[PDB]
Amino acid sequence: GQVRYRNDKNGIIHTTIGKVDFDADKLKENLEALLVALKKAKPTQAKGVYIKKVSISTTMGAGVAVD
RNA sequence: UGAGCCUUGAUGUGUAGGAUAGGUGGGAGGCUUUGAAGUGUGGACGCCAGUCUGCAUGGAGCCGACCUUGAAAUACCACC
Repeated sequence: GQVRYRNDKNGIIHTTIGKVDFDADKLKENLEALLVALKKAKPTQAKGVYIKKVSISTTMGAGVAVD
């Protein structure tokens, strides 16, 4: 559907993607969609590396990032 | 004995509140015989009210959005 969020003052944001029933392909497409979304807003004031760690977790799962 | 690093924990009050509300969103139920509340103790922290925990009984109960609260569960889960 639609999702919108505002990053934390500490430079980190958490986002709801959907129900974990979705498969890995859905997770990956949503991840890349939001990645491009935030890379559009990537401003000049943001120097150097931008995507540090997108720690995806769940109600009973650990938080891990991707490339 | 410093400087950090990774990991594990404890640490977080104007007060609108059942209250020592750190951003998060985890989504409405988790934790619990891998043992509950409720009781007799070691506590340090202590915004002297409250957090946590080993020991002994209990070992089946507390916490829900609950009732609010500008900011809600602090059921868990991770991140910071």
